[PDB]
Amino acid sequence: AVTWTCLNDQKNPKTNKYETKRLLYNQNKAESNSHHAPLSDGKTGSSYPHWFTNGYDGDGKLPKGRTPIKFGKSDCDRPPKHSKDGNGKTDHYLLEFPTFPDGHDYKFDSKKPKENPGPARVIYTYPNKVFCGIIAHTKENQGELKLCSH
Repeated sequence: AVTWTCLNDQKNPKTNKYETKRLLYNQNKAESNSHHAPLSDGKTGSSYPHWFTNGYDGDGKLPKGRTPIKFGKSDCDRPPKHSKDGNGKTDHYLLEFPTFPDGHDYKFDSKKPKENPGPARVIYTYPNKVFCGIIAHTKENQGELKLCSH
């Protein structure tokens, strides 16, 4: 359906240089992976799906240098009322699952061991899970998560 593509900088060990590769993700897989994982902030093996601060602190306000990934939604931009385990009575926090391009459902339940996650991640509310988009770290898997574009 939709093709969420991101541009992450990979430090190729062969060339010891940073290259900007195009990480194409299939929304169908993101909206699917997210429709497989349980809706609970840090309550699984790999912890995932973990609450996505989205720049927020866990209430609605943002720390020093407010940079909340703007998806273009009112609920995705809404204050993510993240509780203890982000699982109250009707918690509406923005979760961030590590979505894969292959379209597999990474073992997010596998605590130990637990292979390294992915750069591009799926973002979606709860329990609505109104798939907002995919975001990836323009610098490998750490740099500011730039909302991929389809």
